[PDB]
Amino acid sequence: SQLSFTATPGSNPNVVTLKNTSSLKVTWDLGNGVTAKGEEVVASYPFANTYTIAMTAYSTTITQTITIANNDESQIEPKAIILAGGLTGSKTWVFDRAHDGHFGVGPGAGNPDYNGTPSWWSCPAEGKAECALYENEFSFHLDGGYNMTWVNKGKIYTNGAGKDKLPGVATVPGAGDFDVEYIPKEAYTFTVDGDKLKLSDDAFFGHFAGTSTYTIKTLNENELYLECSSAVESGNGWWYRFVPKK
Repeated sequence: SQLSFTATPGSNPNVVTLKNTSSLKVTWDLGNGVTAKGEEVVASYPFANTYTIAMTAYSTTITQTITIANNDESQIEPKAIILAGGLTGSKTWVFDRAHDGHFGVGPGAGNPDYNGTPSWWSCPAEGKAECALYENEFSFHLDGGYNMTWVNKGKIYTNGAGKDKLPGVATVPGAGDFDVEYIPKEAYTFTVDGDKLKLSDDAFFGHFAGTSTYTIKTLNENELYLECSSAVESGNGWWYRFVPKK
């Protein structure tokens, strides 16, 4: 009955001022992974969501929930906004199957022979139609965080070195190498840090090479061009080109 605080959204409503207003002469859980200590502290929430704020007088903790209405572009990775197609909604990316060079292998970035291209083999248009590769679709959405949805028809594409690290049944499709049964989790996250794109929960872009780390070579509203360093074949690099679905 003595403890109270105000949670006051600022001119930027994603930045909220927490003020102890208690009838006494104070620490904080801001509900975003940040804690603070002081009579008056500021909380920043990049992502629209509901959060719980806890004020602990030191120890009788009191709480409030707050609703942040909209994503704050000023606090969100620019590349994440391109991947999601905006601050709201979702954007699905698919292999650029209709053009040459959408999938390829060459000396990777730690290889002395690295030339920045898939110089060993570059997939011509439709070259991997007869396998599970193109069935793998990736949607990005900023609905509470850096969120990804991975859809497939129950298989991924890989080679011998890759299939040896996966538990699912392997089949040899028309395109050769291996489809492996591999069902994505229902929800993933990702991080972008400079040109480094990391997927959560050991995810990969439909082709398995034992890594969840990608180097973004090109990213705009029409194109995502990725390098990958194989963790299953030392010094092999992979290239992938994704374009928006439909």
